[PDB]
Amino acid sequence: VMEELEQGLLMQPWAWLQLAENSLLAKVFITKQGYALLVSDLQQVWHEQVDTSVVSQRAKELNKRLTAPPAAFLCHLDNLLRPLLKDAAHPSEATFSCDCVADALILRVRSELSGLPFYWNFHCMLASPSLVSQHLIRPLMGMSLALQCQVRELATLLHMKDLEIQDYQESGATLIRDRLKTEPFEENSFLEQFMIEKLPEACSIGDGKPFVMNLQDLYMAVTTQEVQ
Amino acid sequence: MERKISRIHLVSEPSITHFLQVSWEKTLESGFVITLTDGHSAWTGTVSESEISQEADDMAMEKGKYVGELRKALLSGAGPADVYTFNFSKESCYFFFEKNLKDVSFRLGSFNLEKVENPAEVIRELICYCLDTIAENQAKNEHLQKENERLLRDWNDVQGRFEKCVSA
Repeated sequence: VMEELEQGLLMQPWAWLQLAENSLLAKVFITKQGYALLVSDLQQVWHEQVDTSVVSQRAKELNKRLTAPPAAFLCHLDNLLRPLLKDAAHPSEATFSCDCVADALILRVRSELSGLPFYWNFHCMLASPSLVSQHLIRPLMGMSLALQCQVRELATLLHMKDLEIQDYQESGATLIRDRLKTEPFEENSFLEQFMIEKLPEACSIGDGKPFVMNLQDLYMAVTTQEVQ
Repeated sequence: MERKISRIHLVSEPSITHFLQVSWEKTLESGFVITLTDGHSAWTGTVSESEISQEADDMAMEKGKYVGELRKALLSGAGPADVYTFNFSKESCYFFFEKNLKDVSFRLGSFNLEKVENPAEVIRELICYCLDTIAENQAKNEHLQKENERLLRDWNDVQGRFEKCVSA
């Protein structure tokens, strides 16, 4: 139950949420036994874990007449939220809003199911240091190490290709097109030049959209490896 | 003045069909009167503009959308992908209808109907209205059929005339 929800949340990718001229990175895992949510704004991280009793009570409090079993409510919430998180710019009526409490965050989602209102609220409290660490820091370090290894392998391949080109040149047979000549690859010069020019744009985290759009597969793989 | 009759199956007794008639002056927005009868006893109630507005505000939806949903439910306007459950507690004389949807029940409306002491009068009035409506519809259909026959004869005549004219 709780362990299953935690594992599901850990094994999910971050999704971009746009709401009231604000951006968030959200990880949501729903199941018949309850849901787990982790929302970050690059400054603070809030975590919520709700079970059947809590979800039913909150649904009754918000929806004064939505008389449905907690499992059905959770299934409907999942069916309404997952399409948005999986792919942005979806044709849905899931409007979102944030209220920043002194310590908590109220994430209000209002949507329409079969042309009828559907309200829900996440009362996300600040995530514990262990959860935030395990979810962001360690996987990010693993991703950085994996990307460094990929860069090293690519550099080795480039060196092999340079050796092949040099061997071809030593034979005295020149190219037919002179515009395809590429200068020999050097790790130090390339790294220095990249850091000089392209680093400011490359490292522009922004509101988190590039992080979700670029390397979510690597994040998922790193997290899965860490779990095992 | 407009009226609309419909047949429903109360979940309390899923063995007989109850006839509910909704009568409104000019439009459903201004209000309506609901009369539900099982053939022996009748229960009548009224809903005004204020009640509809309060219900729409409570459920947090546009007045037009709520009125459209109410028309779709009560006036037998339900489409293919929709289902509604109507239940009437006679002991409390409390009627209410909800929209069943994928193991999720949403309360759509609720009224308090007071039993009338003369169900015979209302039953006879409903039967008379139905008889008048069917008679008027039959007369209109007969007139339209006669007009169609006349137009078909005229069309055949003119078509033959054009054939002869073009031939000559």
